[PDB]
Amino acid sequence: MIDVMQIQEILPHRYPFLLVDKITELKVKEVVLGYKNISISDHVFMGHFPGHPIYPGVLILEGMAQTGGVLAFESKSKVVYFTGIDGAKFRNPVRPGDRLDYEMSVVKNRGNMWIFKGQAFVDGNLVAEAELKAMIV
Amino acid sequence: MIDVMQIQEILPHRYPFLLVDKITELKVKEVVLGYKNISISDHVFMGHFPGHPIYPGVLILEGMAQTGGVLAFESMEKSKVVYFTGIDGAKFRNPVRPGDRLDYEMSVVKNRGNMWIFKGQAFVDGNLVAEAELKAMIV
Amino acid sequence: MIDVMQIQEILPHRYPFLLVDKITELKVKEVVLGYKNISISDHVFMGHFPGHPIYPGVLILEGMAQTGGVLAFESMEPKSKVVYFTGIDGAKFRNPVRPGDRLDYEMSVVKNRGNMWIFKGQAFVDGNLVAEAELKAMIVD
Amino acid sequence: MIDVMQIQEILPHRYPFLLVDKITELKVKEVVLGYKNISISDHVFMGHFPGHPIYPGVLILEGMAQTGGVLAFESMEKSKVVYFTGIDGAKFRNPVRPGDRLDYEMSVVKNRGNMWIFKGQAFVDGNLVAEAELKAMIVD
Amino acid sequence: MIDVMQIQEILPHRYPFLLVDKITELKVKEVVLGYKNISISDHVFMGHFPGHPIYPGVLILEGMAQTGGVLAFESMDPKSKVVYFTGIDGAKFRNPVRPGDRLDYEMSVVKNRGNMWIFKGQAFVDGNLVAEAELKAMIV
Amino acid sequence: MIDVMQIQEILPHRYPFLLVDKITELKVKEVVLGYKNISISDHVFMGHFPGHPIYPGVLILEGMAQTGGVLAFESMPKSKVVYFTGIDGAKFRNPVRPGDRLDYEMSVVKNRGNMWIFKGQAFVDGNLVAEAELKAMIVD
Repeated sequence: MIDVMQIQEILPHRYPFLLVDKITELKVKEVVLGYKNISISDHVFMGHFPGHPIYPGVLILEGMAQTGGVLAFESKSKVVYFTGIDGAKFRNPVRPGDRLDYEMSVVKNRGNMWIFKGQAFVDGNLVAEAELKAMIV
Repeated sequence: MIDVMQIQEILPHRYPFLLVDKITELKVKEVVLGYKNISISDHVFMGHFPGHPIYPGVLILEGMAQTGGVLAFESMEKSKVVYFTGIDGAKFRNPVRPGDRLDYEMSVVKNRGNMWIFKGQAFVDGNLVAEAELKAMIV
Repeated sequence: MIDVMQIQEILPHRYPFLLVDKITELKVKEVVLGYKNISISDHVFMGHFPGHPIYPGVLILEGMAQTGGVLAFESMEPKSKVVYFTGIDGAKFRNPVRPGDRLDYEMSVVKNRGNMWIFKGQAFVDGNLVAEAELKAMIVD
Repeated sequence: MIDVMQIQEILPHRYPFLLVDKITELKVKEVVLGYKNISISDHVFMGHFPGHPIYPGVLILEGMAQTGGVLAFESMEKSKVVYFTGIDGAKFRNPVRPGDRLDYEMSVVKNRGNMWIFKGQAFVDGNLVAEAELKAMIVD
Repeated sequence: MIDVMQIQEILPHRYPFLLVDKITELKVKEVVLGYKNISISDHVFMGHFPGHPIYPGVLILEGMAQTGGVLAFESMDPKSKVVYFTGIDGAKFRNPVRPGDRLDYEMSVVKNRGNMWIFKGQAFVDGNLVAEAELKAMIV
Repeated sequence: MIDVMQIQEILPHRYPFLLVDKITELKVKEVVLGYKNISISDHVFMGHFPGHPIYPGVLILEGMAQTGGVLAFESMPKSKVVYFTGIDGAKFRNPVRPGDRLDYEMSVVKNRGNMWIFKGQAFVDGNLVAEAELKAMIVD
């Protein structure tokens, strides 16, 4: 498991595009679990619907991708490029107050290429899912 | 189970100074429970310590205050204002960090006409992180 | 066709998550062309790589999506319906998009069935494909 | 008698949570005077009241605290941290508005090894706007 | 004698491009005095020189312009029109403006002809000229 | 020819006050061409007119100035600063709006030791939208 300053020692992403607050579980070459707290203190809600705050779907995918990034990196001067997303589905809205849980499993690993099954939850409710393809450089 | 759209119907506070994400429990004239999610997506961490994100204690107080605002407002048999004129015995126990759910508890210790006194506490996973008594008014 | 103030009349999106600056072409029920100007004035580059500004791929998807929104809202038989994108498929990122780039969106309708829309989307910079995806949307009241 | 950059040369606080613009007077182990310019160019007013800009009281406290931080750090003779662990008898008098120069005054009432107790006051044109007793720790 | 809330009843400008905090004096068709508080709370310092906060000269010109806007709007007998600044001449920048400074604007009418206004503008800190320019405007 | 991280090695300006995205042509001691992409992603539109995004004229001047900065820095062999002390005959023609590419053009009309005079013009699809004469000096 891994806190945000540690994440930041691994991923190059910084505010305002760092979308993982904490990694709770990490099994090398296998699976990673982490989350992002969602709050109206978040600048996105200013414009992702005045009077109706909804966490943008595409940012959930980015959060998944970033969590997968750390899993990749743990399995460190080089880069993790996500070149593909497939079968992405959004289920329910994510709102201020939700803890957005990310789950990322390795489906395939071949030299420098990684394929993940990713899912996002809020209170055990699936909200998003997708298969992400990554490359390392 | 009272969300931000509805909190903003009650408080005039807006982003970037709305410090309550949800109110979970509200017993009129008595107690209010609510919380804020703490995330690195919060601009305060940009400056409240590069390479060392810590939620500023003073904002915990303000969140407490805002929660108490809601209780105050939702307890008048509309348009008045809730002015917090005092804070006492404020104590900061442990750091609040990105990833924490910051839980507020505000109980009314005294109420007389338009004056309210609150016992306030903030928690993360059942761990006291802040406390204070808050004095409020009405217009 | 449509400038930013007009898009804002159709789309509910506002800054900081309005990712279309202009719609240049719009043929109802068929195809929409629009773009976003990419500049270091953009807050994303603060954190999407200090000393290495790269436009986040996921945001290119959302710009495609917002363009397609406009097309949909212009494409049935009133207003306040909402257009929810429920799926994205075969999304591919080709080349980095950088400050200075005009990011060109193209969205064509591949299927339309009552309240369901399916788009082929592509984004370009000087005629170079940078991203593509199939977007599924549901338009509901 | 010090300016913003020198201040950053001392506190680790940065924008958008650096609430002191300038320190006007500094007597070691004794008292510190500094101020913050208040302007609608400040992000806080966007949300601390659409159509009614009021500088949040708690930010006045933090500005006092930061000023006291400098005084604490200046009584050295490097790298330690200044933790404010308590605030008491904090009272807010008048609203602080865009256009105000917010004057901080911080005196040491007690000093005990690594613990400091300050009387803090904030002014706008010589009008008391806030006050409190601030308790500070100071560790490696 | 006019503050921010009132300023905004007149100017359409909003944060983060509202560069007047207060108007201290206004004599119709003649002169306007107002100012902006400069503080590191201001986002411009983030990038107008990390480790060296300098208030951009062009923003001083804009603040002058905005203050003249108020004077123009106030001196007029319809109601809602717009004040378009079409020109700036002999603009000179003298001294740096830094966090902590009160930036004083002064705008005098040198010419007025129907819907055209020409202003002599000056900006000060502590009575030191920091910028000046002649600004031409048109009401629409 | 000069990309945005090249600009930043040269200019000290950073976001949110770096107003050049690219330099397309640079002839030493003669002329520089570069541009800025204008988008509603830009925070200025938040406040430079709710419901009516218009790129502030004074910021066009600053973009011109920054572009001329690079030219100057590229045309003499160390580190020093480029201070713009004057702007003259500045004229604003048409509004600049989200979606426009804002084209800068800076020619040297005079050069004497440490002093530069530029003729500057800004274009959007070949239409002049602003122009001015910029005076600059180079210091420690």
